Amino acid sequence: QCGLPKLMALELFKPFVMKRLVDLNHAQNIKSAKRMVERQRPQVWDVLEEVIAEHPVLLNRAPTLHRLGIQAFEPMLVEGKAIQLHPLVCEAFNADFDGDQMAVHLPLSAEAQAEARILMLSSNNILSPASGRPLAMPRLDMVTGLYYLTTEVPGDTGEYQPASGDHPETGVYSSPAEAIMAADRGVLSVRAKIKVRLTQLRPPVEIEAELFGHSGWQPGDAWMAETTLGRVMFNELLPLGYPFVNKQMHKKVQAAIINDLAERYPMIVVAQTVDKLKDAGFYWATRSGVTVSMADVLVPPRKKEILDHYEERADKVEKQFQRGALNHDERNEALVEIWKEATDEVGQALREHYPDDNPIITIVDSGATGNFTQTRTLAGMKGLVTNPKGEFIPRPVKSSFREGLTVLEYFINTHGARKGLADTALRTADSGYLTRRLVDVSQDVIVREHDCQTERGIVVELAERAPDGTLIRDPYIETSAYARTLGTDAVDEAGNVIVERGQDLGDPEIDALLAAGITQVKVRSVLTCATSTGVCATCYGRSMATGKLVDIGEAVGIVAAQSIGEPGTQLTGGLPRVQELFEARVPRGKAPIADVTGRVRLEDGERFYKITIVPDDGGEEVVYDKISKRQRLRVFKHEDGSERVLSDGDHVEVGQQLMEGSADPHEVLRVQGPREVQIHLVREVQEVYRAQGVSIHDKHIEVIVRQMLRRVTIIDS
Amino acid sequence: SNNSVPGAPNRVSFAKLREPLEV
Amino acid sequence: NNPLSGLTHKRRLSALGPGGLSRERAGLEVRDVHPSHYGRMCPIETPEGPNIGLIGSLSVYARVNPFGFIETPYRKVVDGVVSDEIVYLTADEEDRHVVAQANSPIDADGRFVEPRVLVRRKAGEVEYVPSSEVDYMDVSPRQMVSVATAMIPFLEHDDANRALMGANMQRQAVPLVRSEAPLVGTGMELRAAIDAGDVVVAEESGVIEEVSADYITVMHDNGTRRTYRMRKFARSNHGTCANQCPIVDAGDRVEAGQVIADGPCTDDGEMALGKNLLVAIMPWEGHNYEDAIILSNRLVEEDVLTSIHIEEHEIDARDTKLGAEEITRDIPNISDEVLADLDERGIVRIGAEVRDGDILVGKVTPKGETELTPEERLLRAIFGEKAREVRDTSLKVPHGESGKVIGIRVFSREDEDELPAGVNELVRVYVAQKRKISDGDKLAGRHGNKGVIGKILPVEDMPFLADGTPVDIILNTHGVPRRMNIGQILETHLGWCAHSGWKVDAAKGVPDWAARLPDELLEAQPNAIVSTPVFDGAQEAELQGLLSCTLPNRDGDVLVDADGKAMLFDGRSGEPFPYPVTVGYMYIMKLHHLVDDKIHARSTGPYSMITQQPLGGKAQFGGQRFGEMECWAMQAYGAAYTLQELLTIKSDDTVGRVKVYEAIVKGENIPEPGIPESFKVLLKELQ
Amino acid sequence: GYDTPLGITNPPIDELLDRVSSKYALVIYAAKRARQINDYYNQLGEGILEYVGPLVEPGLQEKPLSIALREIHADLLEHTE
Amino acid sequence: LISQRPTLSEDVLTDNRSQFVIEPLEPGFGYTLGNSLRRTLLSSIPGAAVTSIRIDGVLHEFTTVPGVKEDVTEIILNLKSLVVSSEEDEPVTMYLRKQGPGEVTAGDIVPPAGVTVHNPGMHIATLNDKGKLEVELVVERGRGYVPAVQNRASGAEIGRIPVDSIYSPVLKVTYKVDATRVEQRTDFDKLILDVETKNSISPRDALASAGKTLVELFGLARELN
Amino acid sequence: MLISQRPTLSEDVLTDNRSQFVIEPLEPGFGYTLGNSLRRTLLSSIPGAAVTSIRIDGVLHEFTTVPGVKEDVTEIILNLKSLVVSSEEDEPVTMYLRKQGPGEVTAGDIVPPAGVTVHNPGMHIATLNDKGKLEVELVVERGRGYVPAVQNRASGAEIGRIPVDSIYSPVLKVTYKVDATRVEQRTDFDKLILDVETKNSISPRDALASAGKTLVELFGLARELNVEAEGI
Amino acid sequence: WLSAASFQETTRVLTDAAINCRSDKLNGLKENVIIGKLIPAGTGINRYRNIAVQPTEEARAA
RNA sequence: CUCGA
Ligand SMILES: [Zn+2]
Repeated sequence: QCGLPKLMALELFKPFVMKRLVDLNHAQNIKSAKRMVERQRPQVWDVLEEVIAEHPVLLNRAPTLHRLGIQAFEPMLVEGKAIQLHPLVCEAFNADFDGDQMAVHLPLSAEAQAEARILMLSSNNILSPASGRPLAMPRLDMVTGLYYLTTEVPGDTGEYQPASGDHPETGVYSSPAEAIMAADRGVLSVRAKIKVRLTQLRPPVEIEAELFGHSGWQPGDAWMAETTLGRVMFNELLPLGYPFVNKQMHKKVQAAIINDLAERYPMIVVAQTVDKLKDAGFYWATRSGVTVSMADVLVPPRKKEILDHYEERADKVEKQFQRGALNHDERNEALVEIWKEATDEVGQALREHYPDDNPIITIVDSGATGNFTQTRTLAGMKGLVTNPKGEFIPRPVKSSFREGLTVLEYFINTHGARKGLADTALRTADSGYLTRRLVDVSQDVIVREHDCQTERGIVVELAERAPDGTLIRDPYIETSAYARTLGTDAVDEAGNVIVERGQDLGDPEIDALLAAGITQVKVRSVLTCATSTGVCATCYGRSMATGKLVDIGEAVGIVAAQSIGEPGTQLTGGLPRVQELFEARVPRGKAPIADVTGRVRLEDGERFYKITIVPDDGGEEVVYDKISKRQRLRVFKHEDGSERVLSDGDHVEVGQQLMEGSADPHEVLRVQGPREVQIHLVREVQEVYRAQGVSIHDKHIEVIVRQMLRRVTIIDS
Repeated sequence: SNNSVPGAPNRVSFAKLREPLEV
Repeated sequence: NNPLSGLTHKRRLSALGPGGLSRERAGLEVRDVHPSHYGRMCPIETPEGPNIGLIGSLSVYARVNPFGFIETPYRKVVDGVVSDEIVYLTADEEDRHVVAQANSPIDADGRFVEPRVLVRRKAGEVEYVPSSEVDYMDVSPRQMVSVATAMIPFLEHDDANRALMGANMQRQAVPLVRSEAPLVGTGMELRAAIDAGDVVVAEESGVIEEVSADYITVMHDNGTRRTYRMRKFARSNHGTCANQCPIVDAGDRVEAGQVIADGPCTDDGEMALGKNLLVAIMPWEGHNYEDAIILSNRLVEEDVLTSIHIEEHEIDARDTKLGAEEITRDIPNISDEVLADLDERGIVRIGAEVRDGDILVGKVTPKGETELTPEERLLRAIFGEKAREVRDTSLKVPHGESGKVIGIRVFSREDEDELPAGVNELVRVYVAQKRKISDGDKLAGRHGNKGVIGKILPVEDMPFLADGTPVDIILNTHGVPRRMNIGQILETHLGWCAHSGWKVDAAKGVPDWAARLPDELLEAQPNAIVSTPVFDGAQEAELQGLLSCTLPNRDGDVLVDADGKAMLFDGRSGEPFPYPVTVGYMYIMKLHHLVDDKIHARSTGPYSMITQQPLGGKAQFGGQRFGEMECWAMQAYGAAYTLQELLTIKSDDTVGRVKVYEAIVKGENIPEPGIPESFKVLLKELQ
Repeated sequence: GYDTPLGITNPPIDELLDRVSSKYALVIYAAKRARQINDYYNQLGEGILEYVGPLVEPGLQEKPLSIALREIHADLLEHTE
Repeated sequence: LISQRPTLSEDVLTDNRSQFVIEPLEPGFGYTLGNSLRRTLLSSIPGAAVTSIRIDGVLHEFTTVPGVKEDVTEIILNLKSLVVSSEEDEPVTMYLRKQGPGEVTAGDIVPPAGVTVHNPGMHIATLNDKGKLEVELVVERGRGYVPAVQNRASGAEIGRIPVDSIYSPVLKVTYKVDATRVEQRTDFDKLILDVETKNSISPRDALASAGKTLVELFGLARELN
Repeated sequence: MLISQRPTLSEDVLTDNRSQFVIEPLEPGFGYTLGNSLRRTLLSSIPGAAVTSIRIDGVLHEFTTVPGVKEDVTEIILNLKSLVVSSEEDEPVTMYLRKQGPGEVTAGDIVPPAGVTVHNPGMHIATLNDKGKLEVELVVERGRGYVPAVQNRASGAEIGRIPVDSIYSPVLKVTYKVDATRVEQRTDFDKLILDVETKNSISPRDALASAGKTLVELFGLARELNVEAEGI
Repeated sequence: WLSAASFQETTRVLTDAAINCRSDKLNGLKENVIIGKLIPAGTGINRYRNIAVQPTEEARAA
């Protein structure tokens, strides 16, 4: 639902209202029916309500970065002149309420209304199409409200007491309704730990097995739990039959639940469950006592002692600069590391001094909003500020904003603050320019076939095995392994296959291969998809927004271009590095590569650097010439030691990175082949977005690289 | 007091530093 | 918009223009703060749009020498001794010396307390230096900020980002019906109001001979009389109401240079950009969720945030090819009921309330017979109305406008009034609307804390204090510690102490926290006014101490705690809120971004003649632009039919848009889209 | 196994995706049937060969898109791809 | 632990403020009763207020009167403070004629039979030698707050100036409860309701009106289906 | 004042002892005013009877385990707390529950003295072990609302008597919410929704009617002051 | 050439388009948007677009 | 030209 003003709906639905004014005989002819809407005769407000009934509208907030920037809603006639927006779709629109405006568009044709009702409805688009993780979830006040009641308090009133002496067990309630009556009178706290007999909540799959196991828990069966009254009220919100969760509801915990609800439970259940979480979060956020006051901003206890110790070290480095023992360029770097270490000690002096009841800590630690770096700046010290040059000033801002900056401290702070806002307008221009280049290069990439049948795929590092024998989950599972489809049966040490070919890698199906010992899978990729123009659905995989296999006809290329260009607003590598990769430029790093596998011949000096390689089979020596300003990459030598700095005698493979930097993708193609240069571009782009906190599935990056290698040149006619 | 020159309302200042030169 | 916005405009320093630079020719180096801008150009007050850094505001004490450079005053230090001798130094002249910060500890004789003091050096170097090295020092702490920036209390507790917005939004304040000076001030509000020129200051001392709402007469000592005329309900450049009101009464001795009458956003001679509102910092049922604001309906019932706005409407009667347009009450095919508010000339009468669509000036233009539609000529024959060769071109009220007609101005060529050649008559109608605060209007404080109005609860729904007084505004707590604008919290604390008053324990000496406070601050009556100068003013130690000795109410009970929080009751349920909540008074301004102007909608309307696409802008009754990025969203959804519908029948299909309108009023289905007229123009241009 | 669908969420979008192959195909099924119902209401007073009326019982002043979306849900229509 | 019927007794503080104690009430019941009375008091107590005014020399709010210090807008804002009661429950007109010099107060109004001004000392306008103020004041009776009725909705002509109407006669309402939490067989809550009015009615008359409002309203749950 | 007519009360019956009531439409914003009052009146001001204290033979200074039955002490107290009962005598009434031999104990296996009535005879209480015996004494009193066990410490005699939480109130769980409903043109009018789940002692209909009677009497104390006017 | 001339370097594309005398098969997202056809994607592809819906033979009495 | 997100 959304709320639009009555005066907006009257003009938007003006011809429809005129039609109904003449049907119900409120107006003689369609001509006078128009004069009635223009004059706003009182009959139109009763007629307007009938018209907009179940007629969806489109809401849009510019900039339209991804497809969720436009969503469909059911209009509800509200008084006033402002549009009423649902609090859960704020994340998709990136819409705060500090003066934002949105546009409304009314679909007319039957097909357009059906496209809004089915394809664009806000309830049918809970997940992010870029990453598959939910967006319409508790985010600000709601997560704080839920984090409140799902907290265990050791000393809270009404807490369970073990039977001792003449009195039996205190704090064991027969029904949750009794616990509510206890909390109403004032005996029990919602956050106090107790024992309750539950009868309408499935116990955890851990304890459901020992109580029943043979048959599933039934609505009506009883069981005891050691939770709080709030945690029971929270578990009532999620649908019936969901395993009880006795955790503290952090944002990560709530996101995990909603992600699991979207995978297993149907769409309409997720849409209604998250509406319950919203109402419950806002209710308890009101009564969670979250407030900012000058008393709650606690200052570090050892504030003077810490700064005086580093003022001592700064005065010693200043005296080490008075005798000329330190270069002027080195004195700044020396003081920078003194004050960087000083801000870390003040930050640590704040974490331990601040209680967990303090609302400023509760906001940050519950995943609501804000960093502790902001909290440190608030109560501890601003730290080293940057001048318009870029390097940190050798003198930091010792005061905190709670204390109050001095005149010169404030003046030097504005230098970094203004240039922080200034370059943001230029960085968004280059972001949007890169985005529209990606849109045009992949605009016509459509899913036209169900399965192209090619057994080709690519190997994905599912997990890494430690020396002891434990298998460590690979960090790239989320973006490269999940939501894929298999192109080769997964075989463990036994002859049995765990997952068949062509099965969407769900959440438990990854743990099936994880617990089977196998650490590598061959999955179907859009890179290897052999189709004339578009791509097949089987090689694409699961639609991150739909949670199922992609439908035939979905413009996955535009979705991919939007998925990459939406987070491009925040970068430092950096944004030019992303442009260096997508434009196939000869990079700044210009790192060399091993054209032929063999033996390393390191002939290093100081005037320059030259390195040869004896081919491991035939061939002749290949001589290079490199500047001494670079350094060799620690190559995973055959010795199984990854930190083997490339010295002469190492056994490097073909297409191995020699020195650090960025290897020329043009040269990577003419060495290892088109299949490998595509993998290089994918995880090289992915390293830039991963190093910023943005999770884009490799699927979308691969859709762009597929278009970069569609053409070949002619050598002989 | 703050700005006792034109005949304004008596706004009391938390001033620790004197103003040597008026605006 | 308000007197402060005008004062700031006359003190702007613009890099753009002839002889300066182009906007396309301005890198990130021309825009950022330079160390020589200290005390000359403000580093805070600058727009955040594409003109960031290119437009600055002159510092307070700064001045310009006949050469063109900007001089700033400094106190000449002889031999480590502060002197009252003040000299203005240019940018390079300042670099040839070293200057001490304004807040330096100084002996009563003038000698610096510490040998090493924070000193600014050439190339933007800040470091300690011997007391025998200081050549000059700053005049005032606020020497580096602008007039608007110097109006932010506890500015030293707000980051530069929100401080920039705080000063930029003060210039966007709307003059209210009645004005309240802020409880927590800075001292700059007085000189900012007087030097702006929107008040009435007495030139010469004397007594008030006669005072009226129309004019003020002053009887001087020598015997002469000067009479100052009040500007009443005048329309400003931006539609705000510039209205002056006398302050003095009959027979009041008034000195020279004293404010005898104050105008918009002024109270007793001080800038009153907003109102003092009782604020509570708590989330409330999601209505204040991320920067939305909850308001008490008392602000609507008592016109606390009501503002007057005046629009100017204009139309002229010209000479056409087939005659001359005439302004007449006789309009073809209009009842005597629509024309009931018009006088005998066809002009709306003074005092009439006019909604949108109402006629303001009745003008008819003669249309030729050869310009008639076949249906229109048949429709003229089937009604027997001959001699109607004129059509309706009357001045009507635009969509979204409504108010009382307050003034009419008529200019006629017949009556010696010099109109442009080809014009016979000119009429201007002034309409005034009284705008109460509405859901969606944009409010903001002085610390860059902005937000729209999300909900206006009834007075009983509001969380109320122990004695039954409900709060006025509820601000979400989540949007406070991110922005680094603690100044709003410190203002709330000091604001409450100003509302209630305080009394420091005098027995057993002066306490250790109030040792630095002036003796005038040890006692305060309720509703007292205070000053927190920029980079000076109240310290948190003194603020914490004042909260401990706040005066009790009329019943003798102290409502807020020494922490600054108070116990609130849920007005909807009755149960008291489980935890104490920060409660106090904050100065809130009504910004000139109101939903009454920003709402717009269009079914059909005018189309651009060349491209045959709908017009743009609200004033032209245009449509919204489904841009390039929005088409990518439709394609990403696969909404092919919605996308085709938007770009054809709903935009520039000349025959498709008409047949769609007929299909709707007929109840038929939507027809098939045709070919866009804009694509036809593209081909004719490639040719 | 869910709360009663209110407003535009009825019929549930999950069940509607069962009688159809994809989200996009359901759009055309509902829109073309909605045009049939609208042509029935406009050709009920005149002419023969009018399109098949509402297969299910329509509510008062119900949009043809809603009627069509329930007839699709009740397995009363066919298709031709 | 059995029932004893609760009792309501009045205590007077001033001529327009009274406290009301209601005991004994069930534990946790006192806060909800005080709220339901406070919400009904602050919103639904009948009273009278001025609907529209009419000054002879003016035709709209945005102008001045010769000789008076306040513009018509400021005079209307001062008239929003007027407290008045009316017996007629129908539109009735108040008049005010005053020749300067001097100050026009609320006592200078001549109310017709049935209505009466309850603060004759309220400042309205300041008049000099040339000042003359002649005002008509329409007073109706309603409840709550109704904004100024438009001239397009009413039959009022150009001269009339509609004003906002604040009909509520109660000024400030609060409450406190004293819970008896001594662990024993007897626990009870005592509600202390505090009611302040604006001299239009007495505090017990307001509480009586809120009593009949809630007795009538809660009687909807007593009727069976 | 002015007339405010057409507020009606409808009932949707979920289960036999749980119904949803709607009061629609109410003037803005009276739903909130009376929403919390109707709930607190239901939950805390309806006369009912419940177990005040119990005493188990063979349980003196332990309170950890009862020999001869699978359930321990606190599990016996729980299902005994949920025993629904009604009495016509205001003074406390002592009941005895005794059964021997292997089998199962129910609330029907109790012997109720004249005046009291057990409404859930099929409620499980305890499983009797082989050659098992269970004697227990129950104390039933009348009261309103919910009173903790600690306040029933004086009701038990110094001889292995344990006090229990008394769920006197016949209703178990009540929640309310307020929505919007437009009567004519304005959408401000409130619609109150009450959800009351009660025991089988009385239906939700009579529970609401009992709360209304006690509320009309409560605000009647204020109405008796002057008898002035107000629109209906 | 119509999808390219609307992206970058309009004159550089239109010159080579007229010299090589290129003919544009109007089958693409960007092209159909310009001329007003249904985009060959989503509900615009021929698989979903040309679909006939007919009621099952069961019908009511009236 | 200036401003709003
Ligand atoms: Zn494929």
